Amino acid sequence: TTNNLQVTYPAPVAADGWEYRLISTGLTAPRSIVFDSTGGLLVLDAGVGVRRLTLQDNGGTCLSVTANATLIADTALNHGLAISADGGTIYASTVNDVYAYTYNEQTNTVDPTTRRTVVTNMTNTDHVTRTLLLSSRLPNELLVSRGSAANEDPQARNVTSGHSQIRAYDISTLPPFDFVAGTLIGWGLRDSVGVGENPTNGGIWSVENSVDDLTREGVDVHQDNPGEELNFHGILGNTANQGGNYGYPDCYALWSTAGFPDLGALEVGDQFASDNATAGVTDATCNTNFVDPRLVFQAHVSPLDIKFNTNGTTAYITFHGSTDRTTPVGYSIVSVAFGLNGQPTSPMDSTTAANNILTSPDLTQCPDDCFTPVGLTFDTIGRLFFSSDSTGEIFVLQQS
Ligand SMILES: *[C@@H]1O[C@H](CO)[C@@H](O[C@@H]2O[C@H](CO)[C@@H](O[C@@H]3O[C@H](CO)[C@@H](O)[C@H](O)[C@@H]3O)[C@H](O)[C@H]2NC(C)=O)[C@H](O)[C@H]1NC(C)=O
Ligand SMILES: *[C@@H]1O[C@H](CO)[C@@H](O[C@@H]2O[C@H](CO)[C@@H](O)[C@H](O)[C@H]2NC(C)=O)[C@H](O)[C@H]1NC(C)=O
Ligand SMILES: *[C@@H]1O[C@H](CO)[C@@H](O)[C@H](O)[C@H]1NC(C)=O
Ligand SMILES: *[C@@H]1O[C@H](CO)[C@@H](O)[C@H](O)[C@H]1NC(C)=O
Ligand SMILES: *[C@@H]1O[C@H](CO)[C@@H](O)[C@H](O)[C@H]1NC(C)=O
Ligand SMILES: [Ca+2]
Repeated sequence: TTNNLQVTYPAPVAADGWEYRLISTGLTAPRSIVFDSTGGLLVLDAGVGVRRLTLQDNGGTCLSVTANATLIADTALNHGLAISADGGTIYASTVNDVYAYTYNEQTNTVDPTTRRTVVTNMTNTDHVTRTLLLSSRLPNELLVSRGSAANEDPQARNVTSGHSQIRAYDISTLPPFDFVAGTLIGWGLRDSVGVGENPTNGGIWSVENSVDDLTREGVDVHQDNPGEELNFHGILGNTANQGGNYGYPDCYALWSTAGFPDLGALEVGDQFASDNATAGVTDATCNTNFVDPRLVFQAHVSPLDIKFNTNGTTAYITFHGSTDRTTPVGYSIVSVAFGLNGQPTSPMDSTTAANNILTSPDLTQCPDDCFTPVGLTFDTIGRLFFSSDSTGEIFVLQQS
């Protein structure tokens, strides 16, 4: 490599058979990342806009950033970033709007005047990120995620508010869509920041940042509950397993049974009534009217992205890390094994489905001396790249 970048905190530990390298540093707050057609890495640097890193590639993890330009300067862009399959359009989001920009791959420039607003009316308080995903199987379909306005948001009970949900938009048909004009992929999703497509079948998957301060029969159980969730939303362009309500704010998934008041026949993975559920809602109601997660993960690990490998055998998820637990959790990259039907190989009650790929050597140091993984992407040869927003870093990760 050109440069020898090193981390400034006790370094991530790779599982056996993996290796990594830090390749960019001094970014402000890097969120979503994607490759352009010319081998450049586009970085949604929150509060700055979209930056393009030029990389030199000597094979394996031997990559070096040789240059960087700001393609789009806009301080409102806070997370979401996508690029068309032909490479000629960039989509990026603010709290309120999803913009499309023409991207000139001959120059590697974007003319600001080319900006059009494709989706709008998304603004709300608290969860302000708007994850963008373009389908591979249906390349005209743009998915957009949008969280709650508060930890327990009552407007998430009203589907027309557009809070706590994922929408799909046919961009080929485009005066922006209104947020709630899109096909409904899911609602009752508090903050499903990570959304991905499994190539095995085009199955749509999201990962949930579930509720804080969880009380159960008035007892505080927030330390180990509720679960973070892997949720399944069917395939794009069909309604099976899609558009349902995944619980929030009425129902939450169970991670840890021990010391859980009013367990009943509840198992790991099953949802239960929130103490603050609307008048009438019970556990049976959670069981019959709301869509359960397909897997759960350790409470508060805070997943932010999910990406599958070319073959669909494995998904990789970023765990950005807990902020409210006495002993912190997350601060890792994990993988989840998937089968031929495009479902996880683990049962929905498993507590061991997340396999560690890259971890913080000592959780007691986090957040302050730990990476906080956010964005993931694959290059053309299957190498995995990821962002760490709080340390201003980009890493490459691969099997050795
Ligand atoms: C259901 O709704 C209730 C009511 O909003 C939520 O209760 C909140 O629980 C937290 C405990 O984590 C309370 O915070 C604490 O308040 C006391 C004062 O009594 C203070 O000494 C503590 O340091 C802490 O700030 C919070 O006040 C309470 N909120 C209220 C009464 O407004 C509960 O978390 C919700 N249940 C869920 C999300 O499962
Ligand atoms: C993007 O490019 C700029 C231009 O080279 C880099 O800015 C230099 O950064 C180093 C940081 O150690 C300074 O010593 C130089 O003075 C900077 N030069 C200028 C002209 O500002 C910047 O580091 C690059 N950023 C990333 C994230 O790669
Ligand atoms: C539902 O959502 C829309 C939000 O725009 C609003 O017009 C309506 O009054 C809301 N409340 C309901 C149906 O309870
Ligand atoms: C946003 O919603 C408001 C209603 O509050 C409406 O005036 C406006 O037409 C919407 N914008 C678009 C582009 O749909
Ligand atoms: C798919 O991807 C991974 C990485 O190449 C590999 O370990 C796995 O064996 C592959 N599966 C199939 C069915 O080819
Ligand atoms: Ca749920």
